[PDB]
Amino acid sequence: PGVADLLDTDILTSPSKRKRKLDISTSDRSELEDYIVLENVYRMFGITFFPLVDPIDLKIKDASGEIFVDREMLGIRLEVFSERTSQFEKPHYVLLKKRIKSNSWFLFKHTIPSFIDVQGIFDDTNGGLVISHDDAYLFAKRVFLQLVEVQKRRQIFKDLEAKKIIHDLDLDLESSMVSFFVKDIKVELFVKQNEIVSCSILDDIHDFSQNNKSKWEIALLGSLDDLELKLNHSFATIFK
Amino acid sequence: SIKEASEDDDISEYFATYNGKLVVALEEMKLLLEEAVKTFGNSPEKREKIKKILSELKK
Amino acid sequence: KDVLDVYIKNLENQIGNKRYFLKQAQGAIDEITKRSLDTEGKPVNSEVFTELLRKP
Amino acid sequence: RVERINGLTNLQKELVTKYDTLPLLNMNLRLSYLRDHTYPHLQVSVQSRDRVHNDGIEVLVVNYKFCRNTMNPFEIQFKMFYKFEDSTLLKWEILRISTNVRLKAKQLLATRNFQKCLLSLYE
Amino acid sequence: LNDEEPEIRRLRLEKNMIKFKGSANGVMSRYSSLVPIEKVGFTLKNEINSRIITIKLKFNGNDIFGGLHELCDKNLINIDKVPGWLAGENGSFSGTIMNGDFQREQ
Amino acid sequence: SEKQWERIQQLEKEHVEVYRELLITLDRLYLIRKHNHAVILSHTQQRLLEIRHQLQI
Repeated sequence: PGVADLLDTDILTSPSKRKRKLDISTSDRSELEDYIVLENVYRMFGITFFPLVDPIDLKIKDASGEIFVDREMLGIRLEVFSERTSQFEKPHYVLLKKRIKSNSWFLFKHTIPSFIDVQGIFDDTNGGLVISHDDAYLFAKRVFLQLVEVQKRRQIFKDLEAKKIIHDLDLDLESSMVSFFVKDIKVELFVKQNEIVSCSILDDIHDFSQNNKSKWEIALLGSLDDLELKLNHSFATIFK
Repeated sequence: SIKEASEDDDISEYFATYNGKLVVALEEMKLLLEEAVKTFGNSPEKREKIKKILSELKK
Repeated sequence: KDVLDVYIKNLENQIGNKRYFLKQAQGAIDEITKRSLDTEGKPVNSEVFTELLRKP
Repeated sequence: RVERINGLTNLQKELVTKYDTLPLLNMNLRLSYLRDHTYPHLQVSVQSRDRVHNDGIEVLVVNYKFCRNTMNPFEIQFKMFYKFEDSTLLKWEILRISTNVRLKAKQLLATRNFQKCLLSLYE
Repeated sequence: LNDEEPEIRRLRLEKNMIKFKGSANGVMSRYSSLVPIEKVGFTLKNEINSRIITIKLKFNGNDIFGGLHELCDKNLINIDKVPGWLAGENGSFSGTIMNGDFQREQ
Repeated sequence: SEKQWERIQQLEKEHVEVYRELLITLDRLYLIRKHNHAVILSHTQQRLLEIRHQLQI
């Protein structure tokens, strides 16, 4: 008992005294809590910048023991939203490194698929190289445009299948090649970015005529959202 | 915009008496400003009106 | 699963408690170093250790 | 030794103990790159955060104010219903619109989407 | 150059785990890489004493980047001073490193 | 379910020997307080105290 006085069992007596020896205070956690919710609201836009550091270029001056970053790194996070699913897709990351000779950002690593040429978009920048953060925003904004656009043509075709207007279909990653299967007739479409440019009807019926084929293809032409409106009118003529 | 703000789904009388609403509002605003000027110089009120007009010009 | 897991948390629960006890005890032998003018001392009295053996 | 790094931590400690390529866990620094650089002259305020325990549905309301023009700033208030369990979300409505932008903002309501309305308004 | 707690030893193995594969768990024994590489040729150029100094590294094997992983596990080579190209970046891309950057060699 | 198995036997390891120097070092405090000068003691007294530890274990 004599040693028990000199030692301090206070952390055992009160559970609140046990915590920081074991570590986040309730006030700090609550003060931190609103930050995470704030960050998620900020990510609603879809284009964000996040800090990064290369583990290999870190060096120490040894004068005071501090650590300085040799080459600065800037990361771009791209997120897109889907209407039908109402969920965020897998984010795409683009990472930039700074040259040590002429302090200009250059593309280091990117997770953008091959059919989107992010390297070509980078070279379109006026000086051929990014200097400030605003200049990088234009590059990030445009890559987000195609990512939305390529995804945009996908859910609209899937919407038609969900409505049971047409039958089963298969489409590629870019959604350029779409197999328009609705009834005994088979149609193939060459769709441009967010615009329908070409369509091709393949099946031929005995009652079906070549003159009918020419005008049906022209009627099917138009905008992608207007395809559904023209879809009911054109097919109703077949069975009327 | 006008059709949702009309609440009666026809705007012919609105276009008809738009001008009348204007003139009546203007000349009652005349007596309002006359009473305010008679009461006081209203430097703060004049500044507020000028700022409101500037905001109207901006948007 | 959790019954083993909750047991695991009670490993370090006293361990963290008593490492603090150990560091307090280790620090406690360090005020006694400066309290004593000389580190070397005469042999402990026989009756003193008898009470130490008495202490459970 | 070993080090357990929290979200709130010293910058020098984070740099010393990092040996992998990942976003920095220091969050006060993270918001600096995101608010001061990515979206300048933008103010975001969260009014409240309340939970529905029966269904686990999160209700959130946020106000956006644009400081692009100090003489003519317009504020937009959004209300959204988080699923809080999956990546889905239930509904979204606009509580109020500033009178100087209600005409132009009306056309955005035709799009009926989250990213399209927010990104265009900032642009 | 001058060269134990089993809690520190497991961190040492995990540090090499992250560097060569990118994740602590790993994505697909455990030493194999995601994609094996048969031959790589790296040329390193640097400027010392106002002149160009170059060294050529040639490799051969079944999984060169996988094989380099265990050499760090055996403490033969230092994991801290591992260049990005040697770590496994640019898999199956034989190129020349110039002033800290990797250039495709054709 | 085997992962936590090998985890606890080492937890059984670093819990028992450090339990022992907590016994012996704290015994020094109750020796050293009544006699500040005397930190040394004969061999018998040191391992007669160890016999007390043996029975307690």
